[PDB]
Amino acid sequence: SHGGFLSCHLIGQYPETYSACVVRNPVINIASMMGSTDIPDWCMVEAGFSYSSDCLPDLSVWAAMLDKSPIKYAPQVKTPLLLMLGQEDRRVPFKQGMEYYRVLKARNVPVRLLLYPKSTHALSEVEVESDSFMNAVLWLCTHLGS
Amino acid sequence: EPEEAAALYRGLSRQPALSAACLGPEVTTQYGGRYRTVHTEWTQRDLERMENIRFCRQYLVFHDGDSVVFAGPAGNSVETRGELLSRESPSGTMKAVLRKAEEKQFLEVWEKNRKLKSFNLSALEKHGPVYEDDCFGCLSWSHSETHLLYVADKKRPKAESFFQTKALQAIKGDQFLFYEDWGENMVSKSTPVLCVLDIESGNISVLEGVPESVSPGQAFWAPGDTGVVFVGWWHEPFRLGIRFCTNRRSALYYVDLTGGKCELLSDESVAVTSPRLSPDQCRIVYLRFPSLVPHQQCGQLCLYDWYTRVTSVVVDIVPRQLGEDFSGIYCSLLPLGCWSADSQRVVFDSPQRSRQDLFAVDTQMGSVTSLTAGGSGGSWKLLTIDRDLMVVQFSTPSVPPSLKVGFLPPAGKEQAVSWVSLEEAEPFPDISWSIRVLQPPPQQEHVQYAGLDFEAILLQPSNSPTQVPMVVMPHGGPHSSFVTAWMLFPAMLCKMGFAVLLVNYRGSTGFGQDSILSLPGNVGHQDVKDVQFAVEQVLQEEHFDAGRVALMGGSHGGFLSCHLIGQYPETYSACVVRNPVINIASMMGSTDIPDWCMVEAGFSYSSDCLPDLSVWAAMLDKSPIKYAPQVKTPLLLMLGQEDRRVPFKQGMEYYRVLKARNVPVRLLLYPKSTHALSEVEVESDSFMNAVLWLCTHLGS
Amino acid sequence: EPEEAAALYRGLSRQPALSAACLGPEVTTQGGRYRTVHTEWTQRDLERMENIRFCRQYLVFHDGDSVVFAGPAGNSVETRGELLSRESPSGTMKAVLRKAEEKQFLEVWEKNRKLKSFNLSALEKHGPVYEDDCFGCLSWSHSETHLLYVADKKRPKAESFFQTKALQAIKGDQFLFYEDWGENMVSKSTPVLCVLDIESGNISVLEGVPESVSPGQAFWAPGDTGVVFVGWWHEPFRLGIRFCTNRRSALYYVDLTGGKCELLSDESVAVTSPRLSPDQCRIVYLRFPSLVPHQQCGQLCLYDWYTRVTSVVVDIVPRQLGEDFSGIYCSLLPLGCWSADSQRVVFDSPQRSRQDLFAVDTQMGSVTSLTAGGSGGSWKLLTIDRDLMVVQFSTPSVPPSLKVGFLPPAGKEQAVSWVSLEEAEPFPDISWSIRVLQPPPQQEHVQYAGLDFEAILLQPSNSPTQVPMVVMPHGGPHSSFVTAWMLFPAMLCKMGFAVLLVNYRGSTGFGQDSILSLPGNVGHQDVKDVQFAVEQVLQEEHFDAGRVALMGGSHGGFLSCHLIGQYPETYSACVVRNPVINIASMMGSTDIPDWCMVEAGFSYSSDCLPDLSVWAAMLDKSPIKYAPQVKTPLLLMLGQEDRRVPFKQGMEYYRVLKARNVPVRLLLYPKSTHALSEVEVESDSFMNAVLWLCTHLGS
Amino acid sequence: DCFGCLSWSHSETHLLYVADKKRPKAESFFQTKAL
Amino acid sequence: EPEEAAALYRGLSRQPALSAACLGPEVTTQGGRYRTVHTE
Repeated sequence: SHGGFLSCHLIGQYPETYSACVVRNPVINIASMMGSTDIPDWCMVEAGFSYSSDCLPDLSVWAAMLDKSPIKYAPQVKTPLLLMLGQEDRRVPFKQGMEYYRVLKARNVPVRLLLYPKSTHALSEVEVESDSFMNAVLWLCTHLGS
Repeated sequence: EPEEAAALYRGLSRQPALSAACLGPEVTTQYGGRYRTVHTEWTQRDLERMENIRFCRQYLVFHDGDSVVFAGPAGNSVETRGELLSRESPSGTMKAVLRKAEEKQFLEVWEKNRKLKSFNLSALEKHGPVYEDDCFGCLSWSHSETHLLYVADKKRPKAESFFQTKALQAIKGDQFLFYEDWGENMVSKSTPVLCVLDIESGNISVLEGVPESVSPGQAFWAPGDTGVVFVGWWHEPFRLGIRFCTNRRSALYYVDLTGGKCELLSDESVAVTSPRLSPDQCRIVYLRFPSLVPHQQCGQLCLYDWYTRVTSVVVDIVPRQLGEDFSGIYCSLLPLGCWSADSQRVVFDSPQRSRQDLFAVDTQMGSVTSLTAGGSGGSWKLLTIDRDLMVVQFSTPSVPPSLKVGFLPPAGKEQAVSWVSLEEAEPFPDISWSIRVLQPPPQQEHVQYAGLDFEAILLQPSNSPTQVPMVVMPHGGPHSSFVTAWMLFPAMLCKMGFAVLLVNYRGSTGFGQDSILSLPGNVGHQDVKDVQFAVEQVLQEEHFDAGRVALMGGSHGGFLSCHLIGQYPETYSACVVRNPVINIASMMGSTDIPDWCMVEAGFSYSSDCLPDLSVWAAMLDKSPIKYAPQVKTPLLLMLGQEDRRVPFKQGMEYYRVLKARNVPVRLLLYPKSTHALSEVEVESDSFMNAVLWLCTHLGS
Repeated sequence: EPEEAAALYRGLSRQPALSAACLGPEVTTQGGRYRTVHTEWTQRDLERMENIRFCRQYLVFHDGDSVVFAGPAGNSVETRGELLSRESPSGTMKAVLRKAEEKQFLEVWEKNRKLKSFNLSALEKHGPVYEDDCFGCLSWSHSETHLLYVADKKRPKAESFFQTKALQAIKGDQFLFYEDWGENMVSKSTPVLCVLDIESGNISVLEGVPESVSPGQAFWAPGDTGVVFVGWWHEPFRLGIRFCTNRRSALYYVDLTGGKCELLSDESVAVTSPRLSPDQCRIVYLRFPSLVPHQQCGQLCLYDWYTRVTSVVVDIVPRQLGEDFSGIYCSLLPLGCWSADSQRVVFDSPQRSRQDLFAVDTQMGSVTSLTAGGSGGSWKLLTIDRDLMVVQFSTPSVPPSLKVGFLPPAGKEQAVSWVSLEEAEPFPDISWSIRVLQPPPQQEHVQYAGLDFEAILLQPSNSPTQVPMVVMPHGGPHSSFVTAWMLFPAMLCKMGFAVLLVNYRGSTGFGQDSILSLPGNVGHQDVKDVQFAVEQVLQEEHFDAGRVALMGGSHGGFLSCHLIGQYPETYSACVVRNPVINIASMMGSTDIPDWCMVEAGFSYSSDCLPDLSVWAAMLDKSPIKYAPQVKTPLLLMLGQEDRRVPFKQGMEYYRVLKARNVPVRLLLYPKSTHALSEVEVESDSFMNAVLWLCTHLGS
Repeated sequence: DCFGCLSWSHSETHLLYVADKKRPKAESFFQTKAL
Repeated sequence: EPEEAAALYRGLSRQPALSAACLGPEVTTQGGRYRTVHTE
């Protein structure tokens, strides 16, 4: 999630350092995630603005949010990526990872997407947790080695 | 009273609606004279179990040459259940029905009074579920009546988990992969394929030769049963919604049964649709759209000669108005039977201003003749034509749909057509409807296109009392129109004492190509002023209370209503919207048609698009959430969870803003509903809630 | 090979069967006239393993006295959910009842739309609606403003003693015993008559029915002043009415306002099927004078509504009346039987081994046969309305067909012209014949002398000296084999077998004297009759006497057990379904205990107690006595959920045979009744039987 | 964890917990009644 | 009254019934020893 956030920055700004990446429910666009989320005050505080009940869009606020999003460095990514998302997520919508996947796919870079029809932010089910861990292990073993 | 309105809604909802009609084989008698049978399918709403029921009816037509001597019923209505597809043989002896009865799908062949064959498609394990939608689904008979052709979902490899236990060829870890679907109302419809079934031996074959980057649909057998001609839709780099959009890349392909590469029968740079074969199996006619910017526009009628392999244009784009009765082709789908007996004329229908008429075009020399001109109005619709016998339906705002048959006269006398009724409908004599033409003032006139005007439809009670409340509603689209057809809700509102206004602003279909290309770029400040001008002009007529005006909308109508109540707070006293668009900027990321917002905002859409700060500024300027603080009108909201076109978070943001502003609002949320809100229970609930909301704030 | 047999069965089971037919309203043109015929068909579908029902419609052009043209007017439309259906007398509206947990809805249709729909479950006025033929009905009022039907009576709510309630049901009566009517009538204890008002939707249950009777087959009285119904006595006990006509019944008439009912017939006998005249002045019904046999000759009784006089039209035929009539053996009259003149009644009944159509004049009391002559065949009257008759025809070589005709005036009814509507493709490799057999004087009955019987023989037409034969006697024991279309005898004749159908003494269609002969001495007379028939058939030098098998069911299984017990070396194989093995043990557990007493020769009474002589006679009649001498292969097929004949009889027979080390194969179907009518179990049983016969005899 | 609890009284005669609030019953306009 | 009988039956049925019992392994301490009994 938020670590995935950091991950989406790390391959964006330092393309040649890392050889693989695995993220779960990342944050891609802060500006879009503001409207469809259960904690809108997380966006303002992290971006540097003060949250209030009466809040309306502003061009400066939108510019600040779009400056810090990891989707800005998307065209420079060249690392293989594995995405894992769940539909029934209220903390972070699954459309952020979908937008990142679309942008990367349009650039012809390897990427693998997994989508769980009934899963929350935690992905805390015995079947899905084991499946995701096995997929991550196989991906890391394949792209790096034994 | 709520009980009075519930009884009124129950009475108006029992009118059946016609779905399809077909003509049977011709039978001659020993004494003399011939007759035919017409099979019609109707649908109705039943509130006792809250379901849509479908039934079939038969009619009998006695004709002597080129005139209809007699017409009557031939039985009772028979209710059917669980029938997906049906197609009668070209000769008429056999009928193929695809039905569902966990659930499984069966393909059945009927001849006379017995069922010859039945095939279980699930057990044979050759493909997936069969497509039954209009855009892809089809069921075609071979010219020898020995094979069947349909479209089915492609089969996916089996999958399993890493920890599955086996008793002592499925790939492991791939059971949660992502497969893209086509969008709204097309869930889990990733990739279709063409399947051919042999009636004699019951063998299913999946054709090979379709390009790997296209999806096939609307396939039909080539002349001589040598191959299959289909329409391929491009699905790379990713798919876009096709529910109400005709601007998706397409091409015409012809493939062989043996295999090999597929040929191209049309240009691949534009969109084509609806290929129809001539009864003499020598020519093909189809619809071609020259641009991909708008989601609805004028089309062209293209002709392809099979043996000569030369393509020509029959009907071309109409800029403003060609003649006094024709304005262009705005129908995406041609009727299943359109060719005449001579195989030289094509019969179709398309809106013309606020009407809908039937047109016939000569293929040898492009000339369009209107079959139904003059009169007060009405909306005709063609259902089928076979051996110069046309079956049509007719309705107005005052009468429910009817049924009629007629004979197409020879060339040069097509204006004189005699219609014989088959099933009349009882009219409502207390509803009056009229058409008013409106000219925009010079200040709000487009620079590129000048002289354009629009119009509206006014529904008022005949029993005139000095104070009549009004309800104003603009259409969705934004490339769509109101024709003078039968609409349930405007009829119900006019029976409670209201007067209804239906505005067709600039940008609607049926007025020419120049009206289509005017709304792109400038959305949110041109049509709003047009609607306001219409409302202001109508109020000059007496017996209209200016203090009681309500507003109704949906989707793009919700967009217009949000803009109207944000810009003119004091005019309207109540507003009802369904699934509105509130923030264009946020809707860009989460939607199945991302090109719509870009095109409407004035920016060209391209793949691999990147956000730009200039683009976001323009999008936020046209959104109706900008005028949210200065809103003081009671509002009713209606939303659905399972909506792929317009997410339900937009209405929630608007609701939160208005709630923080301490403004009386009401929110109704349907846990399982798409953009249509078409389920009987939810539709009745929403209509009843809207009626009870409008009566309280305005009056009885 | 099993594949060939499966393919042949799949081919033969593709023939649809006709269920009902009705005539629509008359339409005139500017000056020919025509009308429509609506027919209901049913068929077996092995892919879904279900019986499918569909509707078809035909079109008839007539000049008034003759049929000019007739042809189809559409395609076949499959329906699902309809239980009852009835068209208005004028033909405008139609009333349907359908099920869709599941609930029942009553729908009223007009033209191309559904006028009304009522949810009978929600009103909570009665229970489920009766859809059977015994009690079920659906009648329109003459004014076409009310509807009448029969529904289960409502029971008080029940509750347990330990029930928790949030901070009018009796506690402890949720497990009481309610007596049902018997086989195929589970949870059908007591019905009531319900009237529905279409205009307002009210439902009212009539009052005035006697508390000791069950009403059924009700129809509106002339003038819509009341309801005329048939009451069945259900005290002290309830006896099964399935395939039984010897049940006490009476005709009653009750007003709508609510009052004491009246009697329109004698209460000491059985009556059935009241039918009202088109001019609403006369009623005809079937009367059975005795309650000893379960099937017998009836008589036609006429009642005049205004003069209140009862008379007899058709009387009981002892042996034979004329040469074409032998009495009335049909329990149910057709829904439309009266002619336009309201002076003649048309019905169908079996005569010897063939079924024919008869017209009877109400005044003169003379019976005329419309379909006399010819080689054979079975006719069945589906409907008559305004002198237009829709009938069905079939033989052992052809599947059922459909025909229409006009009833000619009085005195010229022999010349009837039939116009075909839907022909059926014949099978030209099947030959069928009728052979008349006279019993020898040694086994001739004492009271009745000169009685003979006859059999039906099916053989391949193409003659190739070694042809296996299969013998099957009918059930009943008061039932008959007619020359109609039967699926299994046709299947057997296509595999090289020759089938013999035996109608022994005691079967219907031969007179009242033949029926009364079998009571009192069942077990030795019919066995000897069947054996004599088999020997006489085998006398000809065309069949192989070494290879003879047999089939049976219910009473046929009883006869087959007796035959293999008494003549062990004659037959090489045997297939039996739901047999009767021990009458004495059957007495305790059965829904028709009077059958055992009547067949054994003792009068049945409600106050019945065991006696040693009665049990000794019952054990003497039973075939279990001859079990130790059986040496033939045997196949048993039983249904666990059977009320008519418990499967413990077949189990005891199986155990006795198993202890003796004789080959035997047993199949038990857990959820099937006495009929074994489900598609899956029926196909499985037929395939098992044909494979067993092929294995133990040959190809 | 945030809302849920189960508490014993000191006298050990009463129990305290937290439960969802009850909402009024609702129905549709076209509902048939057992009259 | 039915209520009194129902209450008395509810009171009398509260008594449990012993289905099974078994003995566990022996444990010694630094110097008594003990063991456990598991009852169903």
